[PDB]
Amino acid sequence: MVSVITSEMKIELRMEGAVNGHKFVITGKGSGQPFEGIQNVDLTVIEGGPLPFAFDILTTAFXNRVFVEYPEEIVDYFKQSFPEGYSWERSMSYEDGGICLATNNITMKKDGSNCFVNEIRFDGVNFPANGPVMQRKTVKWEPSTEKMYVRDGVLKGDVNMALLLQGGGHYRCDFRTTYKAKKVVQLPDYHFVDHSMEITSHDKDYNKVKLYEHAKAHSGLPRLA
Amino acid sequence: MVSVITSEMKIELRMEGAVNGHKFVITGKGSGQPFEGIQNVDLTVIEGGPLPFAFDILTTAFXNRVFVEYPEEIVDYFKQSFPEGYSWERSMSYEDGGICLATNNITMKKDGSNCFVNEIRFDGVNFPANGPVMQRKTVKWEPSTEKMYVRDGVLKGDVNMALLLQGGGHYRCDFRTTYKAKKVVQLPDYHFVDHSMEITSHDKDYNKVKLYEHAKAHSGLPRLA
Ligand code: NA
Ligand code: NA
Repeated sequence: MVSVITSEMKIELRMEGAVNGHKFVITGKGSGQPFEGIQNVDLTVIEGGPLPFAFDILTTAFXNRVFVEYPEEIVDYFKQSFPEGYSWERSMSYEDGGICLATNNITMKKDGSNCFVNEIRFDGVNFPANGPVMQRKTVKWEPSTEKMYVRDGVLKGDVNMALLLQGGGHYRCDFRTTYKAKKVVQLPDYHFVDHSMEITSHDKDYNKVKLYEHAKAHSGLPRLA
Repeated sequence: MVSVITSEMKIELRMEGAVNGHKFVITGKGSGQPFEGIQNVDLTVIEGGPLPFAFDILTTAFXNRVFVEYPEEIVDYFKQSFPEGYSWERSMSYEDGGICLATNNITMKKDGSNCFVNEIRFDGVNFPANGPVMQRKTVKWEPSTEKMYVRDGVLKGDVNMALLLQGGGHYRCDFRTTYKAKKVVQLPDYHFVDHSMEITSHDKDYNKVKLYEHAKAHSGLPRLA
């Protein structure tokens, strides 16, 4: 089918949400290279700053699976979905009972430009007052490998995530995402997407945050050594 | 420190367990190449055959993390632990509420030979009568990437697993393992172990099953494309 993805594409986003009842609004602008699976975004907290929780819990909601280097042999559910786009829904379950849900509706900017528009909602509850999220003791998310599999004509992606904590040790979170193209696209076989996402720059209270992600799809380890 | 691992090592195992109250005993003999991360095992059900449940649920308990190609830059918790050895404990939680727990105590054969002895216990409950486990509708486990991280001076490994089902679709299971060396060893930083395990031969009722696994450790996707 016909793809409208180009090598250099812009990003605009707006996230509205609440974590333990604390409301916030964050906007962002960036750019990426969909075929190389790399992207950058500059974020600004416009309401609710200074955030009382670890900024790291929000970052995977900001940096869209269109920014993944998919090899020719693996069906690319994401790049096929444009210009109409796709949406995603995710649950992020932390080992201490804290839980976040997020959604993103990803479409093209109405002016016809090479720009993805992201409408994000983010909500979190049951974070303990003395946990690493509320005490802001996280350093970064480790790299990860998301497992992609078709279910009910849509694509699911599950990933074991871990936040490295200040002073050592990790804080685990299980992600379950459901991706839904806005038109019929070819469905992929079971596959993997390796990710490496990091905050590359931030101000003291995380009102200004710069994010970078590199992601690449694969079919796992071949049986022969 | 001093490693006693050699390029060709033998395997002997005995699993005793129960799934939905059905008791069974299975023994196995095999061989592997620890540095190449590949191994084979020939299994025989000696009690409880024909098994009424999918043989696939047992296979990751049989095909020992010593059979992983660890690069020099990543600390190998497993190879350091010998000759004393190590044990593991695992929970395997299926999306339909079925759950299995397994343990393996891994030591060297008492005759001084280059042979790993595995004492395995396996227990499963709450599998629905019409699910793919009790109806034996599984095809294989997909390849996977296990996430390794230190916790309380021991090593944990978590992995999103999926059984491909007869007729298509996947049946998800979350593994949580805790590995415990029988002596002080150097602890690794956060890392990954890709696995690809498959039944290469079996008889009609799975009383005789041949298993092969290839596993290789890594540190995830580098940030630069
Ligand atoms: Na070989
Ligand atoms: Na680059």
